[PDB]
Amino acid sequence: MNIKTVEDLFIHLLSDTYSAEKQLTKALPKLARATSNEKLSQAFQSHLEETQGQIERIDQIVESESGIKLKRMKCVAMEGLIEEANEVIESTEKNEVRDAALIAAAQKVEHYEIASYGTLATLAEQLGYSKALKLLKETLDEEKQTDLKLTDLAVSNV
Amino acid sequence: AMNIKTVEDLFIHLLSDTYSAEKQLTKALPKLARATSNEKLSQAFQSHLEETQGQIERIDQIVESESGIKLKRMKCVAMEGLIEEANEVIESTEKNEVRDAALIAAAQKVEHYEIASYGTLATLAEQLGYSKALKLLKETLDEEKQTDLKLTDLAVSNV
Ligand SMILES: [Mg+2]
Ligand SMILES: [Mg+2]
Ligand SMILES: [Mg+2]
Ligand SMILES: [Mg+2]
Repeated sequence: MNIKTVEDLFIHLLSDTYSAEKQLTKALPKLARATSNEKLSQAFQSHLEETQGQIERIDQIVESESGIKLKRMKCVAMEGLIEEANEVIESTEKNEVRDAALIAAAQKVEHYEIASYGTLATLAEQLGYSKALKLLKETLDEEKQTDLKLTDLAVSNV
Repeated sequence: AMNIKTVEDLFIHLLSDTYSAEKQLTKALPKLARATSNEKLSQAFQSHLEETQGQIERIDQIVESESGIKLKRMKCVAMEGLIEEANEVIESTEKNEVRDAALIAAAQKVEHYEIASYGTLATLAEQLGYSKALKLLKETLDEEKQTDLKLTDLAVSNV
């Protein structure tokens, strides 16, 4: 993290979010397998497909602006969120308690992303990145809908 | 490490995690308030501290409201990492609007970690029939969403 300008901050956070999404796609298959509820399992599989589209949006964002260039880095916060989900799996039997706990872990993941994309959209707008702003808002709305979905599942987990 | 056999245990685990997260956050907020030269953001950080104080008191009230809600001493590692990131922001920037932007971002990741946690706690409280916890948790949740919104206002106002 070496950041002097708003443009450097945008690149830094976009690079972070990019790493977070790639990590999350690696983890989602196991989350889908670890759940006993098939509706929740399919929500994890749907969320994987959506995350693929979101990573594609980042590529398009990079293409859209000269001097947007991603840095290779590991998003450590996402790394820890994913490990906490894996600790849930390790600490439970495959039942409705695991399900409740996996939804909770995944909503922290989604909320980390909701924050990140909200910030990215604000900064894109500030920097005059019009195409990027459009694409970032598309992801942000999807992240919000996924979280809502997960809440509906947590509530009908009774 | 964690051991969760029942919905009751899960709720205790997460309540305990959140309680640690809030205590850690109060330790961090004073430095965040000093680290910004923008007065409005500085004020938001001091307001957030006083608000978090009241949120910890709600958790004590939640704990008194139901027997067999007993908190476990644990360190919330996610909040620890989010606070570490805010501190790295301070060391990696000059004291200016760029720092402010980056601190607001770090603080919104904190708020959203708490929005998620409280949303889950309110769900499980309802399921468990902890009526008093439910209203307390919903109150904190509402405040957390307002704080995130105030921070968005400041993010956009940093232009
Ligand atoms: Mg995503
Ligand atoms: Mg997501
Ligand atoms: Mg709080
Ligand atoms: Mg908070």
